[PDB]
This record gives sequence, C-alpha cells and structure tokens, in this order.
Amino acid sequence: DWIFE
Amino acid sequence: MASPADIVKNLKESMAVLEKQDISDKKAEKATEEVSKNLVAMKEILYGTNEKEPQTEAVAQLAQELYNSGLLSTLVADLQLIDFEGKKDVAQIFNNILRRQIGTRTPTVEYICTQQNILFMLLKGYESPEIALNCGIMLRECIRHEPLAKIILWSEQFYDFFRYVEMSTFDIASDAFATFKDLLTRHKLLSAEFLEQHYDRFFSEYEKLLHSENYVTKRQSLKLLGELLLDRHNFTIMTKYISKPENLKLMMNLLRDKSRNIQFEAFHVFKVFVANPNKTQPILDILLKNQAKLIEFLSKFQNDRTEDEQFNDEKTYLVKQIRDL
Amino acid sequence: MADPEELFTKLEKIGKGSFGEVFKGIDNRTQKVVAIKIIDLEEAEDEIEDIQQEITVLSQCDSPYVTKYYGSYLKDTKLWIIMEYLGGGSALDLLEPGPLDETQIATILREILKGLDYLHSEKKIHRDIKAANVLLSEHGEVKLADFGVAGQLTDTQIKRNEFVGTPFWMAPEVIKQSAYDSKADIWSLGITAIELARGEPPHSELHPMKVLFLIPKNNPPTLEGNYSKPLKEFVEACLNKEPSFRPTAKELLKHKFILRNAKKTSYLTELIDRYKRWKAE
Ligand SMILES: Nc1ncnc2c1ncn2[C@@H]1O[C@H](COP(=O)(O)OP(=O)(O)O)[C@@H](O)[C@H]1O
Ligand SMILES: [Mn+2]
Repeated sequence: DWIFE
Repeated sequence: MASPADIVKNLKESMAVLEKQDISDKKAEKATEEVSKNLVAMKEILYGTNEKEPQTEAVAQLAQELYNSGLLSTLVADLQLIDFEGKKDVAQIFNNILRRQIGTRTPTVEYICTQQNILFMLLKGYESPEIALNCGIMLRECIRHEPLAKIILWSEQFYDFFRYVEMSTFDIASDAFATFKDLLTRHKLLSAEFLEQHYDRFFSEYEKLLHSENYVTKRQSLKLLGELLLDRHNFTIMTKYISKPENLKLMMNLLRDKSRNIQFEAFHVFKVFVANPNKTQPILDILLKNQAKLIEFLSKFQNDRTEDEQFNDEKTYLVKQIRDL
Repeated sequence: MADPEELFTKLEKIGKGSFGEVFKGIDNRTQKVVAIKIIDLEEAEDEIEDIQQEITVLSQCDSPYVTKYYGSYLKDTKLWIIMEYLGGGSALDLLEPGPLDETQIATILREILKGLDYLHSEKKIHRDIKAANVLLSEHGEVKLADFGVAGQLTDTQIKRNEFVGTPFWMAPEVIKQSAYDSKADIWSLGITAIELARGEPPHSELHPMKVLFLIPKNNPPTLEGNYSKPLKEFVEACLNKEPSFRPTAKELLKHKFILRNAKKTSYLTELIDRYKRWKAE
C-alpha cells in the first residue's frame, strides 16, 4: 500500500 | 362548453375545498374529480388535441389568469392533495408556460422572480415522498433559466442537497442528485462563480459524498467531481483543489477501492494532479515518495479496458510523468 | 439504506435477460407477490443514469396495460427493481406448444394497442415491442414490459436519433438512425402480429448483421399463408416503410381485424393451461 507517510 | 379562464376560477375553487378539514364523502370526492377535469381542460389549452393551440385566446388569457390568480403557487403548495395523473398534468402545465416566450422575454421567469417562494416550495418538495419526483421535474425546468438557477444556487437552501442526495429512497435520492448536477453544470459562468466563492464550505461538504455508504452516491459524486475540475470555466477551482495533499491522498486511495468503476472515476481526478505544471510542495512529496510503486500500479491498472483509446493514452502519459521529476 | 433482502423474500428465478435476472418474491411488509428484477450496477455499465431511466419511465405510467412499478432498493451494488408480478408468462412462451387463432391474435393486439395508446399520448416510446415483452397475468390480462430502452419525447426534441431495439423487430428508420417517433412502435407491432401468427418474425433464420442491411433496403414483409385478409392488410398498415403513413395506436384499435374477434380477456386462460401442461410433458 501507499506511503502515507 | 369550453371557457377560457373560468377554468382557472374552477381549479382555484376546487383546490380550496380539498384543503379544508373533513368532508370525506360526496364533496371531498366530487372536488377531487373537478380538479382532474380542469387540469385536463387546462392542459389542452396549451397543447390542444388535433387543433393548434391558439397563440392568443389560449396562452395569454390562460397565462395572464394564471399569474393574477396565483394558481401556479396553489398547485405547487398543494401538489400533495391532487391525484396521480393530476400531479403529472400540473407539472406539464407548469413546464409549458415557464417555457413560454413572448418576444425575447420569458414572462413566467419574470413572475417567479417576484414569487420566489414557488422555487423554494418545489425544492422543499424532496422531503415529501408522494411529490418528490414531481417537484424534481418542475424544479429542473425552472433551473433551465439562469435567473432561477441563480436564486436556488445562491440560497443557503442549496446545501440541503447534501441531505437529499442521501435519502433512504433510491429513486428520490437519485433525482435529487440530477437537479444538483444540473445546477452546478448548466450555467457554466454562474456555477463557476458560486464554486469560486463558496469553495471552502462547498468542498468540505462534497467530500462527505465521496465517502458515502451508498455506492451510487459515491460513484456519481466522484464522476461529477472529475467533470467539474476538468472543466475550462473552473480553472481557478481546479488549481486550489489539486494543491492540497489531503486531496491527492483521497484520490490515490480511491484508485485502490473495492469497486473498479470507482477506481476508474478516481483516475480522472488523480489524472490532473500529475498533468499539473505548477505543482506544490507536498504534491511532489507524495508523488516522488510513491513514485515507482505508482509506475508499477499504473501499468497493471485496468488493462481490460482496451475498447477505450484515450484511457490507454493517458496511462502512458501518467507513467511518463511519474518518471520525470 | 433499507435492506431489500430483509423486507422482501425472493423465490423462483422467474426469468433472466439483458440487464440482470428476475425473481418471483414476496413483500414481507404486506404479503403481496411481486416480481423482482436485480441489476448489478457494477457489471452493467450501460451508463448509469441511463440505467435509472427504465425506472423513471416505468414509474410514471399508471395503466393496466403496463407492468406496475412498486419501487427500487439499493444493496451494495445490486439494484432491486420491484415490480408487479405476472403469472401466465410471455406471449412468446404461450406460442411455444403450437399456433393460435385469429381471436387470440386479435385480442392480444387489442390489449397491446391499449398501452401503446397510454404511452404515446403522453409522448413515450417503448422501442422494444415483441411477443417476448408482452407478459400475461394468471387471469390472462395482457401487459407491456421491459423498456428497458423506452424513450421520453419532450416538446423540444420531438423526433428521436438513437440506436436501439432488437434487430428483427426494428423499424427501417431506427436502423438507419434517422428521425423517428412513436410510429416506430407501430412498425414493431406489425412484426409482432406476424410473430403471433407464423410463430416467428421476418427473416428468423438470417443473421442479425444481414437483416440490418435488409430491413432498410428491402420491401416491407407480408403475412403469407392461410390467414384472413382483415389482417394481411392490417399488418400492411403497420409495415410501411414510410412512418407518417403508418396508422396511430388509436385508429388501429378501430381496424377491422381487432373487432373479429375482440373477445374479452380471461378467455386466454386456455393458453396458459395449454402451456402449463405442455411444459411438464
Ligand atoms: N413482472 C414480471 N412478471 C413475471 N415475469 C417477469 C416480470 N418481469 C420480468 N419477467 C420475466 O423476465 C423476462 C425478461 O425480462 P426483461 O424485463 O425483458 O429483462 P431484460 O431487459 O434483461 O431482457 C420476461 O420474459 C419474463 O419472463
Ligand atoms: Mn425483455
């Protein structure tokens, strides 16, 4: 999954 | 017989019966039959079976007596008490005369401008199931004309739409959304202005839609957003939108959503954060940080959509950009 | 909100076509038998508001010649169109054991022309007229269904410029994507009459892509066989390559053929037994 953050 | 505006006097009188207390025998039922016949009588003044509508003794005497009698309000204010085919006919009448031009003037738009409460009664109609869909038809015709569009849009009562597109009843909630889409997209300049000025509280409210439990609400709201940002008239609204990291982060999560149709719509919003020449500081911070995981994402994203040209060109445009910082 | 699966109990899959599937079912809250149509909005992608238009059109009608609409519910991605249940099956179902006499044919076409009249008078087109879409009730009442692809005609945008219907039943102008109105529905009725007679339409054996070149170039089709001249020149009223020269739904009700024999309904309850036996055979 995305880098948030 | 065939009268000209004794029809207006009849309607007005019968509606008066239908709105008083009890009498639920003989007279209640005989008043309901009278409203039916006259809405028909009236409906065929304007359309007129196998004989043209008389651009004189028809429309004007009828249009004139509709304004002077305030019958147009009484029918919207009491739309409830009328019967099924009745409400269908009322709405068709209302639409016909609101379209009526004499010269370059639309007399009804002028009348409503001074009887503004008619628009507010229609809008408020969404909260009464028996009439919600009729009021939608009529309201949406009003909206066709900018003065009235303006009246509703700039009113505080427009933010009631964020409840209406969210009802319980799917038919009604969907219709609410139709009107609410019509407002924000038809009179481009009008709505570009509204969005520029009300930005903060509008989009704070629009964001709740993008998180809906209702699938249709979410998918359609998201689809619309993309239309609004990508519009030419809304340049300024767009720039502000694509400067906020919270916005990018939402889109990117919507790229990875349970629904592939919602991911698809998220794409057309996400699309413009990247195509944007003048990016801001935490924009790049998230893109470059999530570079490559994105270039990998984009390639393996909705490839089964080859009946679609642009989409596949935009994907190859986006990976080109996320590999070019 | 409002969970259908709680306040409706779905029973036997009653059909399954284009959009989704239909189920028999019960309204737990009232104990009415309803038909339930369920469309997966996620798979669908006709459009989406274009989908919701089958509800809009259907929900505005209030006729005994059109399937009543009761409501719609949303459950995750599946949309439940709840509508009035009809037992006796399609006209096409009923034609399956074997042919039908000119009384049956006429009374059916009578019942359909009522409805075709309800629709057109308030400026609505069905556009998908065929024996398949004409459902019957257990009482043998005849009602219009699907649409599906029913258009609305406003006071502006009178004619229509779209691309719908099923290929054998389409009216020359619809295939050519020219301008058309309710007269297209009258064409399709013509071919429905032939279907009710010869059990199948003009060029049943041909390929879809053929008959889309055929229908516009060629002459109108005719009732060929042992069938009374009242109808041969009835269908010829409808099947006329020129729209405006096609009758209205109103006068076709006056036409000689309907009136021999315009026997009342319920006298078709034969056909449904006739079909109920043929099926279990
Ligand atoms: N109200 C109903 N009562 C009984 N059967 C129905 C009803 N609605 C649909 N059906 C069944 O479903 C079949 C196809 O439905 P239709 O509305 O044409 O769906 P589609 O557009 O997917 O073809 C009909 O031929 C009929 O057999
Ligand atoms: Mn069908």
